[PDB]
Amino acid sequence: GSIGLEAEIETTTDETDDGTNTVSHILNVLKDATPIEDVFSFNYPEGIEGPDIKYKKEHVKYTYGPTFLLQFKDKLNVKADAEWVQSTASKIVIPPGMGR
Amino acid sequence: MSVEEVSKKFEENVSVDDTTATPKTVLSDSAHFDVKHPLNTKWTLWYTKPAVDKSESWSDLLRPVTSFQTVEEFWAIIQNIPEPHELPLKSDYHVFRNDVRPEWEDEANAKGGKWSFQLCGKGADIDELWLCTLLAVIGETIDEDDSQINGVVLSIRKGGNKFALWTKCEDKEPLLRIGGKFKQVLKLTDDGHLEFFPHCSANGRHPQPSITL
Ligand SMILES: C[n+]1cn([C@@H]2O[C@H](COP(=O)(O)OP(=O)(O)O)[C@@H](O)[C@H]2O)c2nc(N)[nH]c(=O)c21
Ligand SMILES: *SCC1=CC(C)(C)N(O)C1(C)C
Ligand SMILES: *SCC1=CC(C)(C)N(O)C1(C)C
Ligand SMILES: *SCC1=CC(C)(C)N(O)C1(C)C
Ligand SMILES: *SCC1=CC(C)(C)N(O)C1(C)C
Repeated sequence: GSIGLEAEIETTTDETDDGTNTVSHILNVLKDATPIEDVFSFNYPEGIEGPDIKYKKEHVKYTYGPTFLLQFKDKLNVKADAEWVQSTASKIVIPPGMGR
Repeated sequence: MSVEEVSKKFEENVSVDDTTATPKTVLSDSAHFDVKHPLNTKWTLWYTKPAVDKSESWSDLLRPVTSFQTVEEFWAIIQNIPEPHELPLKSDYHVFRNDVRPEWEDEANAKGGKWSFQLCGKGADIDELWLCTLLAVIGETIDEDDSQINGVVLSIRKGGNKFALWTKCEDKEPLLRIGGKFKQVLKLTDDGHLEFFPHCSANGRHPQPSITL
């Protein structure tokens, strides 16, 4: 029937700060982040996702849905200004091509 | 030509391994953005705090910051949740550059037309509508929205709040059209609510701009 522990936990953690977002904290995340393929280039898994939202704006390339950007505001809660020059200066931009 | 159906397990192959790459948006992250959000435009982020203007200088107050083609930047300043009725009035906020940059004292040279929206002050959920239009305008300038626009501006006062919309020009006709859209953004309803200020008058603050609904 049962030979061992059928209950195994895998990377649970899920517990950072008391729910307070800081510019240095988040911007610090960028210090060790990966590049970007573009909005619709990356499907954000978390009750959201920008597939064609603004992609219909014609020419797309770099169109960030109005509602999408909004979501950002939710997690962006971090009055920046200083760390900005520190991280903002890092923000990388990649042209959505690959195929042709 | 097939369409959105997916009635076959051939088009897709359930199987992966060491799947290179690994993006992480601020949405799915919540505390670890492993990806930098870039755009195809240029826009700085200046926030004016009119108070020492008494004898300081419009250029001595204005605080220019975030100037990139991303979202985490301009979004932060929004995190301030100041909005058009959540921060010390008599304030100002302008983000743009796609065409010019200087300011209402030169940017106009660019847009040529200043579409402002005067509001007696409400305080509900206008900051979302005013933004959805601005954020999209700068974040989605590729076309459709900020087809050729130049930039946007903000200006709060006693009355309540007033947002400006700068357009490269592309003829005012198309503007009267754009403004209309921004009109609703103001959360009005037949009240007209709208302001048209020609650059030629913006700089020299000449009397009799264009109109004011
Ligand atoms: C926007 N702006 C305003 N001022 C000064 O502040 C005064 C008020 O400007 P305003 O008519 O309230 O402009 P706005 O609503 O479009 O921001 C003007 O008489 C200007 O002398 C400005 N002065 C400079 N140098 N540059 C600017 O961009 C600027
Ligand atoms: S919000 C419209 C408005 C404000 C104020 C300056 C008090 N006014 O005279 C009008 C009614 C134009
Ligand atoms: S502009 C963003 C927006 C509009 C409305 C439909 C009023 N909303 O609920 C949000 C805040 C998503
Ligand atoms: S503002 C008038 C105008 C029209 C167009 C031909 C698009 N232009 O380049 C200017 C801005 C001079
Ligand atoms: S209204 C045209 C105009 C205004 C000002 C900034 C004073 N100028 O130099 C010109 C003549 C272009």
